[PDB]
Formats: sequence, C-alpha cells, structure tokens
Amino acid sequence: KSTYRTPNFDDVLKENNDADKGRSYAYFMVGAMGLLSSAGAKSTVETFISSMTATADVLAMA
Amino acid sequence: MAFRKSNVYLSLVNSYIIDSPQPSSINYWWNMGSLLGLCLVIQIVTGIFMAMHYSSNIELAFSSVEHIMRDVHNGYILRYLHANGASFFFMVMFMHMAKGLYYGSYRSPR
Amino acid sequence: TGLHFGRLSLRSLTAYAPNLMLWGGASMLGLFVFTEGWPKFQDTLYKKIPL
Amino acid sequence: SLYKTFFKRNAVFVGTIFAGAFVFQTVFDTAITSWYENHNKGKLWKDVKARIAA
Amino acid sequence: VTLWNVGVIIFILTIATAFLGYCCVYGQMSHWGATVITNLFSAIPFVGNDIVSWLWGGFSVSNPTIQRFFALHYLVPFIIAAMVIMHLMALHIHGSSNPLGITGNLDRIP
Amino acid sequence: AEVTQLSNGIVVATEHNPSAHTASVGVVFGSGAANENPYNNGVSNLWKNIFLSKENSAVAAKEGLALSSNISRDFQSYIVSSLPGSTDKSLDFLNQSFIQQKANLLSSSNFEATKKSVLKQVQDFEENDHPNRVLEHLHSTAFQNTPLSLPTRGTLESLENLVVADLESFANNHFLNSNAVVVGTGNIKHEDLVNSIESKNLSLQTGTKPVLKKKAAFLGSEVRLRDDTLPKAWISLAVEGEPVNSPNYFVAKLAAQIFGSYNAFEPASRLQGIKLLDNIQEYQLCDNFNHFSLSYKDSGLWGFSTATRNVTMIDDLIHFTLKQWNRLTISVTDTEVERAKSLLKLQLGQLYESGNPVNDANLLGAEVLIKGSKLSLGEAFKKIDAITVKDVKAWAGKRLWDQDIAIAGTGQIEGLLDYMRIRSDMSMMRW
Amino acid sequence: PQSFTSIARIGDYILKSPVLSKLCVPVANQFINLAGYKKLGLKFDDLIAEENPIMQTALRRLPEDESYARAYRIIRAHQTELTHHLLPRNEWIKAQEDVPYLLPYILEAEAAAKEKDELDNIEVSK
Amino acid sequence: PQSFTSIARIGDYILKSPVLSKLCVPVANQFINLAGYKKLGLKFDDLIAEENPIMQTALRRLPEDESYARAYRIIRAHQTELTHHLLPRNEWIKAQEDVPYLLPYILEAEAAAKEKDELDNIEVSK
Ligand SMILES: CCCCCCCCCCC(=O)OC[C@H](COP(=O)(O)OC[C@H](O)COP(=O)(O)OC[C@@H](COC(=O)CC)OC(=O)CCC)OC(=O)CCCCCCCC
Ligand SMILES: CCCCCCCCCCCCCCCCCC(=O)OC[C@H](COP(=O)(O)OCCN)OC(=O)CCCCCCCCCCCCC
Ligand code: HEM
Ligand code: HEM
Ligand SMILES: COc1c(O)c(C)c(C/C=C(/C)CC/C=C(\C)CC/C=C(\C)CC/C=C(\C)CC/C=C(\C)CCC=C(C)C)c(O)c1OC
Ligand SMILES: CCCCCCCCCCCCCCCCCC(=O)O[C@H](COC(=O)CCCCCC)COP(=O)(O)OCCN
Repeated sequence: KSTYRTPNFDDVLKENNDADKGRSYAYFMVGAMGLLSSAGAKSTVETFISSMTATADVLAMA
Repeated sequence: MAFRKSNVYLSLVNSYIIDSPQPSSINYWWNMGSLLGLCLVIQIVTGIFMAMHYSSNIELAFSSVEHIMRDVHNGYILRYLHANGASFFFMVMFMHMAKGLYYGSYRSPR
Repeated sequence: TGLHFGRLSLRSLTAYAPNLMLWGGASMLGLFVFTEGWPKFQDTLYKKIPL
Repeated sequence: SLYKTFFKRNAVFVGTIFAGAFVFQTVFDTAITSWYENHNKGKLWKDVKARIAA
Repeated sequence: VTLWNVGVIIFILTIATAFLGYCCVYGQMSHWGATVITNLFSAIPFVGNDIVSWLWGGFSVSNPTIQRFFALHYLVPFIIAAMVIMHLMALHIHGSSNPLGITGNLDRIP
Repeated sequence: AEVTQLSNGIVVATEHNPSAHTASVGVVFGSGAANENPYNNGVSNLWKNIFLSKENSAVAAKEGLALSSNISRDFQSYIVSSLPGSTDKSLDFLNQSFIQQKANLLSSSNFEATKKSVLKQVQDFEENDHPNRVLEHLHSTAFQNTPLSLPTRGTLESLENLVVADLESFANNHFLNSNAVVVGTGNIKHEDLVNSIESKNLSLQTGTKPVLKKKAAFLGSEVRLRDDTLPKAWISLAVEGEPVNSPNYFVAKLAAQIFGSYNAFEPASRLQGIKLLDNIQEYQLCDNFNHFSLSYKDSGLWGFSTATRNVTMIDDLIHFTLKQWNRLTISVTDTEVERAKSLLKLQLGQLYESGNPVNDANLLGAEVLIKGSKLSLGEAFKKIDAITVKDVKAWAGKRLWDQDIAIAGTGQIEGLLDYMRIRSDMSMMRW
Repeated sequence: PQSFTSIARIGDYILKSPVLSKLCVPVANQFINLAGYKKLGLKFDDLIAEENPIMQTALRRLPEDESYARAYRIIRAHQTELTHHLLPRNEWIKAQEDVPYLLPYILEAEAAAKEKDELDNIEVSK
Repeated sequence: PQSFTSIARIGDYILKSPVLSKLCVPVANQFINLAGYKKLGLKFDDLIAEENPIMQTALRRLPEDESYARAYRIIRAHQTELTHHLLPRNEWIKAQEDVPYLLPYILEAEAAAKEKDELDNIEVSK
C-alpha cells in the first residue's frame, strides 16, 4: 500500500503530550541516578584513601 | 570533523565504546564481558592497598593478614571484597564461555 | 571597527562569563561534595545545621 | 517554566547534583544510625554502662 | 607538541620511581632523604600537616613508610610502560624529523 | 502599492499597477488539500487539470486568453489573463465555467483522458523528483493522522478510485461565495471590476462549508525510504514553528535567514557570512542546503533540507548544523542580526514586487481569505527593523532548545544515525 | 611563529634608514655566511617550515618550473649530509641566486587570512 | 563445514530408497517444526552462514528480485527477536514456500572449486 499512510501507534501513544510532561518525569530519574552515583563514588574513594592513615597500633604508641 | 574522531587518543575511545556498530538483537548474555573488566579493576585496586601492609615472610604472613583485619582502618572491607571478588570473577567467566559455546562464537571468522 | 580576541572572543568571554564561573564553579559546587570524610577542615563540614 | 531553570543547562544540574549529594550523606547517616541503635537498644554498651552505676 | 608533552610526564614518573626504590634499601642516606623530602609538603597552606602524616602512615619515617614505598615502586614502572605506548602512537602520525629541519617526504628508506 | 477590498455579497480585492502591460482576473477559494480525507486525496488536483484541458483552453485562446491554476494546502486558484483592454471577456469566460456550465467539462471522454494524464504526473514525481518528495514525507510524519499530512497532488492508490461523482460532491461543499475572493492585478482599475460584476448578478453558491473536526498536531517522528541504487542522500529536518497571524511570524523568518542557503559549485555562495560554512567546506560534507520557515492556518515548520554525496560523513553534517542552532539561545551576535534584516527585506521585495500579475493574484487572495486584509510592504519593513537580539533568544529558547524533531530521508542514508543521537544534539548541556 | 608581515615591517624600516643600514647590514652578511646553508646547495626559502596552512597555500601556487628545481635541491641536500661532506665550491649557491622566490606568495596568503578574521568578528556601525 | 555435495549424496540415497524414506522423513518433518525458524518469518537457506568464499559467490549470482526479498526477511527477524515476540500466525512461512532457492547456486560453485584443485595438483600421464 501507499507509503504516505503511516501504521497505527495508538496503543503506545500518550493522550496529552504536554511537551514538559515527558521532560519532567524522565529527566527527574536521570538526575536522581547521578545524585546517588556521585555520593556512592565518593564514599568509595574516601574509604580507600583512609586505609593509608595511621593504624590503631601506631596511634596507641603516640 | 568532530574532535573525538580527529584526535589520536580519543579516536580509539570513539571507535570502541561510542560509535561502534552493534547488532540490535543481542541479549543480556552479551553483558558478561564488561563485568569481567570491572572484576579485574576491583581485584587490582584492592590488592595494591593491602600490599602496603602485607609481609611475605613465612613467620609473618598469617599474622599480617590478621593485622589487616583488626588494625587497618576499613581493612576488613578490603579483604572480603577481595576474597569474594575472585569467586565472582570465576562465575562470570564460566557464563561467558558457555555463552560462546551455545551461540557458536568460536567458529570462523572468530 | 573590530573586536578584541586571540581566536576566542570577549564576545563569548562576557557571554561565557556568567557560565565560566558557574559551569567553571560547577567543580567546587563539587567541593561541597569532594572534600569530607576526613578531619581536614571540619570547621566547614558540619557548619550547616542540616549538617 | 520549570524545565528552563531546573535542568536547562547542566552547570545548573551537575552543581545541583554535586551540592545535593553532600547534604544527602549527612541526612542519610543520622537516620540509619538512629534506627540501628533503637532496634538493638538494651544490648549496647551505653545501656550496660548505665545499669552498673551503683 | 603532543609528543613532547607526554615525554614530560614520563620524566616526572621516572624521578618518582628512582626515589621510592632508594628508600627500600633503608641505609643512612635512604632514611634521612625521605625525611627532608616528605617534610617539604608541610609548607602547603592548611593541608600541609595532614598530607605528611598520611604519606608516612604515622608520625615519622617508620615501618608503614617502607612497606608502602616498596608496593608503589613495583607499580609505577608499569604506568611508565603505558606512557611509552602513548608516546609512540603520537610519533607514528607525523614521523620523525631530521637534522636539516626541512621536509623528509622526498627521500625515505624503510 | 495600495489594495482595496469591498463586500457587495461578493468579496472583491484589487491591486492596481499603471506600469503593467497585462491584466489578470480570477477567483481564489479557501479550501485545499487540508480539507480532504484519505479516500478522496487528489480531487483538487483533478479540478486543476479539467480547467486546463485542451477543449477548454482552445475556447480561451480564440479571444486572446491564457489560463492558470495552483493547488496548495490552504487554498486553490483559477486565473485568467488578458491584455489591459480586454478584461471584460475574462469575466465572461469565468462565468461559464464555475457559475454556469461545469457539466460540459465533466463529460466521459474528457474525464478519462484527464485522469490518465494525472496518474502519469504523480508516477514520474515519485520516481525522479527526490528533493520535493522527501519534503512531502516530512509533512506526512510530522502531522500524521491530521488534515495537514495529506499530499497536494494525491497518491496513486487514491487517485484510481475517483469517479465523476466525487468531483461534483467536492464542488457543492467548497466552491461557495462564503469561501471565495475575486481578485484583480496588473493594469485594472478597482471600480471597473466591481461594476462589471454588478452588471451580471453573479453568485457561485451561497455558503456554510463543512466544519473540519480535528486540529493540526505536531508529532516527533521519522520515516526512512532507503534506496542504495540512487547516487546521493536527500534529508529534511524540522521542528514545530509559527502559523500565520502569529506575533513571532517575522522573527522565525529572520532566524532562517541567518543560516540561509548554499551551493558548493557557485563561487560567491562560498563567501557568505555564515559561520556554519567554516565547518562544512573543510571536507565538503554537502552539495547544497536551504533553510525554510513555513506557515499555515494551524501550525508551521522550521528547519532545513540538504543533498550530499559524502555518504560516510553524514553524522558530522547533522551534528555541526544543530550546534549552530543552539547559538540562537546562548550566543548570537548583533552583526548576525543586522545582516539577516537586510537580506530578508530583499527576499520579501522580490516575492511581492515581481513582474508577473499571476503571482501577485495568488498572494493577495490567500492573505485576504485568512486575515481579512493585506499588510503593506512598508509596514512589514518597519516590523523587521524593530527586532532585537533579545527577541531571537526568547523565540529560540521556546521553539528550539530541547525540543522534538521530525526527520525524513531517502537514498544512501545508512550513515544517518538513530533518532536519539540526533534528538540529543538539540540541547548543548556542555553549558 | 613570528609573521612575515611583521618581519618586513621591521626590516624595511632598517633598510630605508641611512644610519641604521650601515651597522646592521654588514653584521647580517657575516651571519648568513657562517650559517652554511649555501654550501649544501640551498636557498633560504627552502629552510622555512611548511607544516601549516599559509605555507601549504604558497607552495600550491608556486610555478612548476620553480617547484621541480626546489625538490632537487632538497634531495641533493639530504644526500650531502648522510655522507658528512660538503659540495664542490663551484656548486655552491651564490649571492645573486639567493633571492626570495617564495616571499611574495606568502605575503598575499597572510593579508587574506587577516582580512577574513577581521570580518568574521566585526561589530556593526549603527 | 560439511560440504553440500556430501549432504545431498547422503540425502538422495535415503529418499530414493523405499524402506529408508518412511522412517527418517517423518522424523525430519517434526525436527523442522520444533526448530521454529518459520515462525520468525525465515526460510532455511537464510540461516546458512555466509562468511566464506563459496557463499559470497552464490549471493552475487542470486537474482535481485530474490535478493531484495531476502534482506527484508532478515531485518524483520532481528526486530521480532529484539521484542521477545513471535509474528502473527498468518505471516509464518508455509511448507510450500520453504524451498531451496540458493542450493543450485551453491552446488555449481563447489563443483568448480574442486575441479580447480584437482588441476592445480595433478601429475602427468607420460
Ligand atoms: C552476578 C552477576 C549477575 C548477573 C548475571 C546474570 C545476567 C545474565 C543472564 C541473562 C538473563 O538476562 O536471563 C535471561 C535468560 C534467557 O532469556 P533471554 O536471553 O532470551 O532474554 C533476555 C532479555 O533481554 C531480558 O530482559 P528484557 O528485555 O525482557 O527486559 C528488561 C528487564 C531487565 O531485567 C534485568 O535487569 C536482567 C539482568 O526488565 C526487568 O526485568 C524489570 C524488573 C521487573 O533466562 C533466564 O532468566 C535465566 C536466568 C539466569 C540463570 C543462569 C545463571 C545461574 C547461575
Ligand atoms: C571449561 C569451562 C566449561 C564452562 C561450563 C560452565 C557451566 C556453568 C555455567 C552456568 C551458565 C550456563 C547457562 C547457559 C548460558 C548459555 C546461553 C544460554 O543458554 O541462553 C540461551 C538459552 C535459550 O533460551 P532463550 O529463551 O533465551 O532463547 C534464546 C536463544 N535460543 O537461554 C537460557 O539461558 C536457558 C534458560 C536458563 C537455564 C538455566 C539453567 C541452569 C544453568 C546452569 C547454571 C549453573 C548450575 C545451576
Ligand atoms: C586477577 C586478579 C587477582 C585475583 C584473581 C586474586 C586472587 C586472590 C585470592 C583468591 C586470594 C586469597 C583470598 C583469601 O582467601 O584470603 C588472594 C590473596 C591476596 N592477594 Fe589477590 N588476586 C588478584 C590480584 C591481586 C593483586 C594485583 C594483588 C597485589 C597488588 C593482590 C594481593 C593479594 C594479597 C596481599 C593477598 C593476601 C591477603 C588476603 O588473603 O586477602 N591480589 N588473591
Ligand atoms: C622511557 C622513556 C622514553 C622512551 C622509551 C622514548 C622513546 C622514543 C623513541 C623510540 C623515539 C623515536 C626515535 C628517536 O627519536 O630517538 C622518541 C622520540 C622522541 N621523544 Fe622519546 N622516549 C622517552 C622519553 C622521552 C622524553 C623524556 C622526552 C622529552 C621530555 C621525549 C621526547 C621525544 C621527542 C620530542 C621525540 C621526537 C624527536 C624527533 O623526531 O626529532 N621522549 N622517543
Ligand atoms: C563489544 O563492545 C565493547 C564493550 O561493550 C566494552 C565494554 C569494551 C571495553 C571493555 C573492557 C573490558 C575495558 C578494558 C579494561 C581493562 C583492560 C582493565 C585494565 C586497567 C586496570 C585494571 C586499571 C589498573 C589501575 C591502576 C594502574 C591504578 C590503581 C592503583 C591506585 C589508584 C593506587 C594509587 C596510589 C595512591 C597512593 C593513591 C569494548 O572494548 C568493546 O568493544 C568494542
Ligand atoms: C589508570 C592508569 C592510566 C593508564 C591510561 C593512561 C591515560 C592517561 C591520560 C594521560 C593524558 C596525556 C595528556 C598529555 C598530552 C597533552 C597535550 C594534548 O593536547 O593531548 C591531549 C591528550 O589527552 C589524553 O591523552 C586523554 C585521552 C584519554 C586516553 C585514553 C587512551 C589531547 O587530547 P584530549 O582531548 O584527550 O585532552 C584535552 C581534553 N579536552
């Protein structure tokens, strides 16, 4: 059939597009995933960095 | 052209992890090879930080691993992440190899 | 008539000026985050009453 | 509207992500330590140290 | 220019490597050389006295100092080997120069 | 020039020019392809060719008359041209073709030969004219399931199932006096035209055309028609833009003039003050491009079309072009805004002050049908001269920054990447 | 990376000055003879570095009779150095022949690139 | 990497045998329906691996009407598996259509490569 007739997408389309309704709920999840990953990638770094500090039996002999 | 395509060092990154063409139908069994690259980074990093406190003499070796687990700050996290990390490294490799054995990835031209 | 620049212009230095200290200061908006867990500067870690 | 300032730039949003993660750690820790110590109250050392002060 | 800048990074990592290994001997020059060099980072404002106690692992050049200097000393030679690979890659795109300082594309031998 | 409208039951508009050596008289209707359904798509294109058929044109050529017609989305036109001292015959011919006797034209022999002629035009269009059929497919995916998606020529599948009764039904509902404007351009006085119409008691049909249920709605989408036997790639790309009777009508037109049009083989077109050309000419990514701002009764489109033979560097062309669009929100210079003011006035002067009275009759009738009057060219220049740098940034941050897109392509478009790699280039976020 | 427009700006002020052109020109003639490029069979404009767009433009526009002779002088020079010798004294470049054959093509490529930058970042009179 | 000449050598001995073709043909019909390539919209000759010269030769020589239809069946199949669904029951390949459209082009590419090797390493009668 003709290429100018588009197939049906009515089972996946949102009734009210509201340009900032897919722009608010999509980006809130991408921001939350970067907030938790910037806090998790920091507790990791400072956990390895603190192993190089003085140990328990060196502080006792201070 | 874009800078990621013209620079000598970024061109390799672009060709491998950005613009590399992939088949659309590959499933989650094709994700095990990236995990094995994370396993190797975990095992190497945690080992450098324990090696600063280790002693390899046969009369000092066992008691040095207990010194890591009692006196070193966050030392029990380093070791257990290391000892259990190697068991996870081998389990992902058995799944990687059994994948290639199922889908025929060993055949020509690979 | 002309404009001051060495192939990056004050055109996009003073238009980029609100940005290059905000986006440029987006990396010690990172120092809020980058620099605790240590007793380095606890004068400025726990000072906010949320903290 | 909301999107033109919440996340329009990402100097708006990598600074808000980073600044908001610093506040998250403190608030998150105090809430976990309060639930952990109250779930196991009576067994800790500070409770034992308050029962032998005769 | 990029080939010359990767070279300056190799030079920094090679001074570091040679210093750490001279301390693994723990002679009389090995102990007092680490004392006067690590105490130079005490003059950095507001973070000086905390990075020195973190390098030493205590309050002086002592046993944590020598055990971590040896483990870093095996590592850094393998970082140099990766800088050398990047160094050769930057030479292959334009090639070498010649003592006359003019183009060499008219007379080449393998 | 100066226009003059009246309403004696019939809306008569005129634009006199004493320097012209010809005169045009016609009628413009306020219905086009956007007032059709998918079953009768192409019925307005058949009325054009029935009016221009050989036995009708022979009757005109014996009195010194030439015929024309034009079909668009919002209007249709039927023009008669003559010498200045023969405009009374122009109206009589138009009387016995629309007001009376449009049944002699719809005979059996005249309808079959006309149909066969139209099926051959639309077939050669779909197989040889690649720039224009890719721009038609853009309207068809951007406005899908709305009236503004249908093509103006029709399709080969809907044209074959059209009979005479479909032509007569469409005329009873749309060729109405309530939906019509009588126009006159060239060397013709305004009062001589209206008195000629009053001396005849003309009336096409009374009024109340249909209602048109749905409105036009933009949808972000794509359609790809890959053909590896053709030697180029043709691509079009747009966002939602401004309709007519919008306040931002001339601001959108000015923003398209900033990037403009290009031809790689013309030497002077390589020297234009357009910053995008410093990126394209290094590796010669394209042969030509042109930026458009289209406007209809309900919606619009803003974007560009391109054709290229570098089928391995398509992604760099689309990337570099969309990074310049971002500058309209962030960093656009006062020099770029003053250049575009001057060239836009030259572009509008050539369109409205050409020599052809037939082109001026189509512009006048469409404007009077859609806002009641016609804006002067001296008033449009004053609006263009009052646009600032702040007005461009406000328009772009609403219409361009982080917004959905419509895409169409044909040819060797294997190198055209997925939707989301292109959608992401509409916001910088290195910022 | 000093521009040639600037070099000639300074040089033509020295040469058209009576008192300056008698203390710096004798000094500059001994500087060229001690350098020794004329003994390898080279003119000065062959020594200029050519890994930049203004010099790639000047070499495309050079006539081919002069371009073929330049490539032979450069090949002959690379070979005189692999052997650690100098050429015979009757094959040296003489002072009459040491002319700036490439300078005029360079100055017009520089004046056009500067004109373009002044127009690409201009502000308007209004 | 069993040759197709050998597969048909064995198969045509089974089919032209009365007693053998009634125990192995019913078994082979259930083997094809349990495999499930016909439900993705594929014929068997689409599944053959094509990273070798004898299969690259057969595909060049395939007519273009049959080549354009093969590429659509392969694209439709990658998309059906990507979604973890099967096609409708009226778009499945039927047994009449499951014909070896590529077998004859393969057998003539194999008979010519074998003829060449027998001549490249022949010994002479003299
Ligand atoms: C320590 C490391 C942990 C990760 C290791 C395992 C990860 C790889 C395992 C492969 C797998 O995913 O299992 C699928 C397998 C075969 O099936 P298949 O390849 O045809 O379909 C794949 C389709 O893309 C799913 O993904 P799907 O496309 O259906 O939807 C996305 C899915 C995301 O779920 C996941 O994250 C999976 C990791 O959505 C959700 O689940 C939302 C949550 C409600 O069928 C199975 O379920 C078998 C389970 C695995 C048993 C073997 C291992 C035991 C030792
Ligand atoms: C020398 C080295 C030897 C290495 C041998 C190591 C053996 C231990 C490895 C354990 C992992 C083995 C799992 C098999 C992975 C291969 C890929 C695979 O089987 O996936 C395809 C299979 C088919 O089912 P699908 O619906 O996904 O269809 C897609 C294609 N037909 O989809 C499936 O995954 C099938 C469903 C899941 C089966 C799970 C059964 C348990 C598998 C063993 C796990 C370990 C013991 C419990
Ligand atoms: C592929 C990478 C590695 C693997 C698979 C691996 C495996 C192991 C295993 C299984 C153990 C014994 C765990 C236990 O039961 O305690 C171990 C111990 C150890 N490894 Fe690793 N290792 C790896 C990398 C490294 C590296 C790079 C280092 C040094 C830089 C290192 C340093 C150590 C040390 C010090 C111990 C003794 C302490 C302990 O028992 O945890 N490892 N390794
Ligand atoms: C482990 C240390 C190094 C290794 C293995 C190495 C290796 C090489 C090699 C094989 C070459 C090509 C042959 C040659 O020009 O001799 C080269 C060239 C070069 N290297 Fe290094 N290099 C090292 C350190 C450095 C350093 C420290 C610098 C500068 C700070 C440097 C700067 C250069 C430059 C500029 C060239 C190009 C010279 C030319 O082509 O004329 N390299 N290097
Ligand atoms: C199929 O598509 C893919 C694909 O999906 C992927 C993921 C990849 C990439 C896959 C990988 C597995 C990446 C490869 C990773 C490695 C080879 C790991 C090697 C590097 C390391 C293990 C890091 C080593 C660490 C150090 C040298 C430093 C550690 C020590 C520290 C930080 C201590 C420093 C001292 C002090 C005092 C702070 C592909 O190449 C690819 O092909 C196109
Ligand atoms: C974890 C162990 C490390 C082993 C991996 C080595 C990676 C170290 C990076 C070293 C950076 C070297 C910079 C020196 C040259 C600077 C001059 C220059 O212009 O070159 C730089 C080279 O930069 C890089 O090498 C980083 C690319 C990642 C490498 C991935 C293989 C120009 O390229 P680049 O774009 O990356 O830098 C500017 C950023 N806008």
